[PDB]
Amino acid sequence: DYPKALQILMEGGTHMVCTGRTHTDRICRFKWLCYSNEAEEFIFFHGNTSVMLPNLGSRRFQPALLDLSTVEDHNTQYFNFVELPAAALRFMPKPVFVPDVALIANRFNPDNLMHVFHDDLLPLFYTLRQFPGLAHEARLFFMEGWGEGAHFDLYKLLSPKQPLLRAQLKTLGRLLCFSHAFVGLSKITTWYQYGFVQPQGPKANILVSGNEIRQFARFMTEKLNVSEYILVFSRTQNRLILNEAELLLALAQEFQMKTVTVSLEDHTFADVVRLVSNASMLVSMHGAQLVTTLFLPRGATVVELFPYAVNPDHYTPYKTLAMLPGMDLQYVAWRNMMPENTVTHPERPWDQGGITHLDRAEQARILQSREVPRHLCCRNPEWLFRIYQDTKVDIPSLIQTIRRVVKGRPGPTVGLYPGKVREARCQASARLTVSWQIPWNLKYLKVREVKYEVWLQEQGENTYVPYILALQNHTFTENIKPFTTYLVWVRCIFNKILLGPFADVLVCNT
Amino acid sequence: DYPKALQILMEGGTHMVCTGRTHTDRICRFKWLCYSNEAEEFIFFHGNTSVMLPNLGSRRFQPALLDLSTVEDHNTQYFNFVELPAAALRFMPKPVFVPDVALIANRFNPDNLMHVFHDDLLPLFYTLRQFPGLAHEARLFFMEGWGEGAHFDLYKLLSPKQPLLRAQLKTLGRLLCFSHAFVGLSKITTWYQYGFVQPQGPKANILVSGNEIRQFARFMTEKLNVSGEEYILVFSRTQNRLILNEAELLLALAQEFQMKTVTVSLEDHTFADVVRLVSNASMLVSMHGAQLVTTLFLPRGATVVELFPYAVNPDHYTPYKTLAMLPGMDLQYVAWRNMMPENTVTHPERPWDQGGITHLDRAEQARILQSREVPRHLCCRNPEWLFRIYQDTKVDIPSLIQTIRRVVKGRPGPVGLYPGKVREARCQASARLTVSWQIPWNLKYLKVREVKYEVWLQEQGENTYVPYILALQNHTFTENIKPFTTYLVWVRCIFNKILLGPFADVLVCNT
Amino acid sequence: DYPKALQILMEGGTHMVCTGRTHTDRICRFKWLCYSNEAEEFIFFHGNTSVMLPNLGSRRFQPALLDLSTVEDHNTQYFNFVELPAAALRFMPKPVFVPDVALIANRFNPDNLMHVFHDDLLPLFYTLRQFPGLAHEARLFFMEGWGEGAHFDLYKLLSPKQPLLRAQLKTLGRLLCFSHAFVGLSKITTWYQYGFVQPQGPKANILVSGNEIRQFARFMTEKLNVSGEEYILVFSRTQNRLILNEAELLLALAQEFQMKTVTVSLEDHTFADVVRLVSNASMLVSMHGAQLVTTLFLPRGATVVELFPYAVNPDHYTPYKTLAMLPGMDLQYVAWRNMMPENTVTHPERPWDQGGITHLDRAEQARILQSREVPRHLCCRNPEWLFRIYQDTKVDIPSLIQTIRRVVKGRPGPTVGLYPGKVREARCQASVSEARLTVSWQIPWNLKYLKVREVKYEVWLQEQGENTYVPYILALQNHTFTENIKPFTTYLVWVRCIFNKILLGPFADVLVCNT
Amino acid sequence: DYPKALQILMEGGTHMVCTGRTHTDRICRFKWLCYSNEAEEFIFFHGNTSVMLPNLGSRRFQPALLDLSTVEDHNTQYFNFVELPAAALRFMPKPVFVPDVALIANRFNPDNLMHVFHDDLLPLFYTLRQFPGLAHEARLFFMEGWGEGAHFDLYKLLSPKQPLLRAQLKTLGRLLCFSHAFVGLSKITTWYQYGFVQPQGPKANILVSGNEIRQFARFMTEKLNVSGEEYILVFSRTQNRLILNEAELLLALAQEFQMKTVTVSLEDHTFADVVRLVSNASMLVSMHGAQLVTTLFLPRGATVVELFPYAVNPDHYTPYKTLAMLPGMDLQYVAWRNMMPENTVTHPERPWDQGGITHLDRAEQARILQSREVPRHLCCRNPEWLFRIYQDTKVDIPSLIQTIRRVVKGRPGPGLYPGKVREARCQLTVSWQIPWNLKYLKVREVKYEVWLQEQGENTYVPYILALQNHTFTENIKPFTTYLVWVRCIFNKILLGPFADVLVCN
Ligand SMILES: [Cl-]
Ligand SMILES: [Cl-]
Ligand SMILES: [Cl-]
Ligand SMILES: [Cl-]
Repeated sequence: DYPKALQILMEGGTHMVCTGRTHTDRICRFKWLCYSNEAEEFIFFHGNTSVMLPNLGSRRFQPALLDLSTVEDHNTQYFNFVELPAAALRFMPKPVFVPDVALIANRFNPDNLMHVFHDDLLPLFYTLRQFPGLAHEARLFFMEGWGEGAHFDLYKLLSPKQPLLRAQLKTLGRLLCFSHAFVGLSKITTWYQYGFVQPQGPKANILVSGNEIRQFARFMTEKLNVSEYILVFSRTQNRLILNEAELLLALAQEFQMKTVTVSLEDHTFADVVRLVSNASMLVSMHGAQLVTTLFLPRGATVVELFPYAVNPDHYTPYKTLAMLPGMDLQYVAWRNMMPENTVTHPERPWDQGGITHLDRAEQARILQSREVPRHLCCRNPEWLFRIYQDTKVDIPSLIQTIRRVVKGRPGPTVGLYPGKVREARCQASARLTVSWQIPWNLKYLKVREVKYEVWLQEQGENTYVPYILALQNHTFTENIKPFTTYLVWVRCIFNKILLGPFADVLVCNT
Repeated sequence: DYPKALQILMEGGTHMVCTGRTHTDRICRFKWLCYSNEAEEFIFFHGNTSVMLPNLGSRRFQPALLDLSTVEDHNTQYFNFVELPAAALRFMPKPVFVPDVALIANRFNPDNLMHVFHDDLLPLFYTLRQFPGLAHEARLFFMEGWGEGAHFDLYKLLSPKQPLLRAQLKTLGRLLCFSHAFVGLSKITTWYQYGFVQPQGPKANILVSGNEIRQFARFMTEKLNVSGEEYILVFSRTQNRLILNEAELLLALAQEFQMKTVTVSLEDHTFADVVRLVSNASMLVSMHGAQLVTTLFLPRGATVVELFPYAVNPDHYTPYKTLAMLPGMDLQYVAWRNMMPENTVTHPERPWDQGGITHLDRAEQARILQSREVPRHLCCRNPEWLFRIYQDTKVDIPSLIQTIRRVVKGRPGPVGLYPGKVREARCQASARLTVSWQIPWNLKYLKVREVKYEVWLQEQGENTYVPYILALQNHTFTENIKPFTTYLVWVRCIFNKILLGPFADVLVCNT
Repeated sequence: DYPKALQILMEGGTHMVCTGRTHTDRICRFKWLCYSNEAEEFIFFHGNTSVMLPNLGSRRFQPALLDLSTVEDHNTQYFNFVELPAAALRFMPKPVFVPDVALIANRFNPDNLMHVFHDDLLPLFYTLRQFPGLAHEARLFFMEGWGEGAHFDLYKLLSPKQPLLRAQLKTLGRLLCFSHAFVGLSKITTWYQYGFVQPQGPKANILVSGNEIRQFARFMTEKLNVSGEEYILVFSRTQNRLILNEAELLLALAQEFQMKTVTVSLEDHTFADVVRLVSNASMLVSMHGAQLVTTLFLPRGATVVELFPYAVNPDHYTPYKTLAMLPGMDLQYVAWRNMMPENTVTHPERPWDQGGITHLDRAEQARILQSREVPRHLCCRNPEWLFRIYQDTKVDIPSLIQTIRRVVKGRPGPTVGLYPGKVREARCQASVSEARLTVSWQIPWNLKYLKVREVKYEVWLQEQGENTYVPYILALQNHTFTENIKPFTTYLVWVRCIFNKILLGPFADVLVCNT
Repeated sequence: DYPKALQILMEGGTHMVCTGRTHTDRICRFKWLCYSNEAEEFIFFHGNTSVMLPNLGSRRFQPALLDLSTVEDHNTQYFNFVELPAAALRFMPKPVFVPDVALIANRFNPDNLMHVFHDDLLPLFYTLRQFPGLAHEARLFFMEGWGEGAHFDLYKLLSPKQPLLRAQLKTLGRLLCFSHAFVGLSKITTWYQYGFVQPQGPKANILVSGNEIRQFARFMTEKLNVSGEEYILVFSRTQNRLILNEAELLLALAQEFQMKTVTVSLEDHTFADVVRLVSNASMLVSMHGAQLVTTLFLPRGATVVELFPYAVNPDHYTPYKTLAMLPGMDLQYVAWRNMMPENTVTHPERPWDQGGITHLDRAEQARILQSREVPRHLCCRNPEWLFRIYQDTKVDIPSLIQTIRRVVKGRPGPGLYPGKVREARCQLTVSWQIPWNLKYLKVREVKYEVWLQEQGENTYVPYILALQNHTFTENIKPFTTYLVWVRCIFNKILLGPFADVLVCN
């Protein structure tokens, strides 16, 4: 009923329970959270059942309750509400109730394919799957206040319900109340930051592997109803490969493989995914189209071309993605280092990398610069000048660079850690004997190389002495002193690089 | 079906999606998470749908994926699993499937009422309410490996399903798989830390208010079927940590406050009776101890009087003080300290766990008996703390009554909203800087006693800000304002001196 | 059959299996061990079943296989045999077979009641009870070559079979063979040595308690057909070593201790009467001598008052003191010494063997009469010892009563003494700002079923490397060491339980503990 | 009856009477000795007939009352009880009574044939025969807490009653009481010590001869129902410690000693078959190992040939040498040592218990492979000893045959002391009658040793005479006192006892 709902709200109030310690990792589950289209402001109504966990009091504004976006820009990211007593509904319009459960988020830039996938789609995908029901029942509300933008068709693949924008809320009524709303997006799937504080680069601690990216890739291919060769990403407008035709022959010749071109302009996104999905190698100028890297099969190679004066190590979103553990991709960066081979466009508008709007002394400085200096966001004019350059690729130079990584023809465990060693014993005679059972999970496992690392510290000292043994039982003779206390740590190693957990330390007396 | 479930698991694998940046704030939602009773070890099975978000690789063991307990003791807190390929189920016993959705947690100390409420019940209550369904459908699994303990009846009030302990899992089969399990507990409702690293005291950043405590109190009263004549309630103890002069105190209080006085006891009353009595008490008097956690059931306006024995400094032991003084709890708190050794009775001949000291060297016993105040200390079983906390106490009535009266003038017994942003902030420079703004939107529907505006003025470049508290929506800055300069201007609304609202978008103003 | 037995022996041979590492503690079980009365020599016959365990080869003669007596005099004590092939019986007389199982021992001095009980009866009693059957079936053979002597009636109480002496063996035939013989006597029940090597005194390591003495006492009372009004019993002597003032002493004692007083005498009473009287006496007063060995018949709680004549130091002559003060005997012991020469009567004109001295140099006679204390000495019949021990004595009653009263305050007359088990499940544990070592244990298993007045625990604490132990007596099962405990050190911790200060239990396995 | 037994115990108590001065040589006869399966502890109940001889008080724990094992390892060896008043049975479970007489002992290692025979079977055999009845009536209780182990069939040959292990006691009830139990084992039949304190080797003073070993051998053959054509018997091994050239050795021996040659194997034969074969062998050839303890079954006159692998020194490992050379065993013993490294095969990759060394630091592995002789060592599983003892061996036939031939010239195959001299007279002229037992005896060489000490000095002057009468002239001084001892000697080495000293002036 409406008169039922309106009383639940009028006496009960808003109910907020959020997971996370800080605003950076917070996702809030609300009941009877309301939105004034007049005020353009979310509303928490204090009633007699009303709960606000966390209760930050005035730290709610330092800087905000929640991040609506994954992109830490100190602006679109922030969600906050404004407080009223539920009583005050009497002096206010009649609420319109949103009945179906909502996920309320912000899109940083729904015109850019990298932003769309990295910032929005992968987060939305796994944020929905954090809370039971949401995935198949939730309607997305985008409150940042952009239109559908160039890639809305992709957003629409996440819920089976039509997402709403802020513009569309204005029409629905002057006062909206969500019966059940989640607000915020996990940042767990992010790997890159666009340089708001220090210059752009990979996140310090990446918590997503290839596996979880591929599982999202599977879902997106199937929802695009789309289920050997080198694939070259073309651009028709700007940031061109001036010698496309030469490159297509050179690659075909060098790698003994068919070569296709694909274009975001000239193909449905479904076609792009169909083509990227079975490509053995993907060649592209640095740009948003390379985020389709996440659709490449295991074994494929990414070749990223950078124009004159743009240093590949300063611009590593697609490098970072390709080199994630479990992505099983190879990555090559090639840099145009020959000024004869670049075409600049200084007469263009400022937003397309033009420089005629600047002092003549700055224009000079920019044209003399052989490398774009490191910089903060956003729209740095030297970065734009260079990134909107058209490029003649030096084929011999490209092929050398690819060949340093791809020896032979390009194209096609899960990586389990061991358990603790069990029942670690030690024993003296000066001889120290240490023994242990295999880790429990090893019993049900075939692993090529299985070693045990044993650390030996004389209590008092900080010197550790490592040993890699193959057997479950070893007797230390060398450097072992009588009437001494030894601390002994032990861990199992799969295939040299998968280090398992250490068992409880052993105290051993000689 | 079983053969259905077993295939979903055998080819699909375990699916893990967790909220939170570190192991400290992580709660994980699992599908087809399994537990070997042989190995005493949770199992993640890698299949072809299997997801592990976060994927920490080897940082999963530094120190763990999750905290199972709210109590950061670096031991019971830690949840981890061991990895297999789903394939490997063929070489392994037949799974037993837990069909109903599970919440898997650890209890720090289910024998202590403070630990039970603070560490377990309030966290369980609000962790369940984080995820849709869980509250009314979830079966709790306690993996720490205690028995029911003294307060299991209270745990049982949270789910309508019988909670299971680790001992009971062993019987169910050699290999358990949860179709749907949440693991971990929010620490958001905690207000105290028991001194594992630095000495015990309140959490530095408490994120729970009286509102959220009371809403949990309502739920627990209703589940205990328990819902002119006002009274003072005195918590008695029959075993140890006695008030030697109970009868004297009951008369003194009655006389001083003109109010009936009842005693209640955890030993001599069902917990439902305790809550019935605490629920309508105008004042609650108790020696420091777990029984005082029932403070959270007191009505708005009531007073807590906490008595500390000889050599125990109230400010070193503040769990019940912290709870009573939480914003929106609307309780008053008094600490009284026994300062007179003639009024204490020590018990040094008792077992170590009841504060005895005869188990120590003779020189330590001396040191302890000579000590006039328990020195600050880390967890846990500090022998001087136990010696003093298990003292019986003759309360100096005149001293108690004076102490209460410094806080409770008259008879004991029966807002909080922040402003919005100021709107449409304008500035204008004629050197004179004029700044103006509309009231915050929510002020329109609000009656607040004192409403001020704070204006910060920063010359762009400098880190000097210059604050001003105005009453009016319009001010003109005169001296100190330089011509041909850029000023940044922040503005926020303040309710009743202490409720600081958010700052509006900065203004850039040029002179 | 005889022709059966004779073949078993003629082809089979002697069979010897003995318990013990040395001749001092050896008891041998023989089959077809033989004795030539002509040669005065035991014979081991090597046949085709014949066994000799131990096989000492030539160490059999260094000095002997076995001790026949408990008394280490290096002579009567020794048992040995001589070897022949069983074949050689053909060139030798017809064996006479002893059919019943034998115990073959030597008696050191069967004319002396102390020697009889200490050396022979208590050993025979418990040696018989070492081997199943023997007690009720064994005939004793005494090979030392004394007659019955003054106390044969007592020997006869041990087996229900008439013991045989060496004299009687000579008649039986020129060649005897025991079908089944035990040889030797346990020394386990001995508490005294008569000073063959160093001067007489208690054995250094006594392995018998009151319990095992009393159980032998019970047996001997029952075999003697003997089992407000409490009394003091005074052992009199009619011949020598007299109390000259008996009548005075009997009144003085009666008066002082408010108790009837009886006299008893080995000469004037059947041994059964002596035991009847000693068995219920609250106090036993006697001159030092063999009659005081009847001390072993006193009830729990009684007091022994031993009188020594002039110049005899009680601490030099402690067989009856040692017996009375054995654990579990629960007797009190008083020694009184005649200190006043006016109160002794010497007898220097008697034969040398009864303490006479006229057979010595006149300078030695002088030296002996001038001597105020018999100097310590070796066995046997030292002439100063005999001169003084055969003295008659007027007892100084005031002096005696003072001496008794130092021990018997109030009226004279009326645990088992169990050791604890190991402490169990001994744990230890450290802290991490200052070093604290916690040690705990469960009570010993047997404590569960036991009420003991004082129960303490002794804990020894050794820093590994040092030899310094540091002891502690605790009352509780759980202690935390703070003092002198160093961080980053290894401590060895021993723990034992103590009942009533003096019953020290076994140590548990050592704990290694790290700080 | 049960209610009879229970009263005898409840009022009477435990009764203990033991033979021996120390714990090393003690055997105890108990009545109403009890065992708590809960406490894992024997119980002495003090009643009113109760006897405890010896009463060591607190020396009962220094270190123990008794040795349960013959093997002095300071652990399995020790038997002790815990004391209660018989009264306390009221607060305790209902006793289960063992009615038949018991012998309670510990087995050191019932998986090893040498340990089984040397430590357990021979001791049990002669311990039972120390006390009348026991042999034919006793049930053995093994409290060490091993299973039956590989040789239980042999233990079962001693009593006619099924021996019990500690595991099986737990089932019988919470509280067991033996009506009649002997506890401990004679060490009198032991000849070897396995090196717990000083390195392994023969006991310094061996108190058992071949006679007593053979009498035990006869008993064990009869209980195994096993009782021109002569032969050499070679002990083969299938698993480890192999003779790599068995076939060559069997032909060489056959040809050299003109004699059939059989192989036997503990794996491929019932122990009864092994004894059947060893019992009539003229020569027994084996690698050093437990199988050679079957030496005690060889006939009088047979030869034992013990082969030691590379770097194992025969003189450091002498249990079978010691056994073979016991007086009255009438065996010949040959030790051969593999001296040639080309003729050994090591197995360092095997598990540690089969002589592997891959579990050690790399510098120890080096040290071990460089070593030409296993250094002397204490018990137990020394890794160099194991490395070498699990070697397979190609036997140098010429070298072996040389070694055997130093002792067996021709074909292989098939001790009384005197009495005292009597009536010793002196006058320096000294005379004596023959020892009594000499009258009934034919001895090849019969000499007399006379010691001559001038009273005061400690110088003795020995003389070996053939006649019963001699006159000393040399170094004899007038107006002196001489002490004269005299003993008879059979065949140079059997020294008889000395007669009573003579004083001669
Ligand atoms: Cl779902
Ligand atoms: Cl709900
Ligand atoms: Cl008997
Ligand atoms: Cl027999």
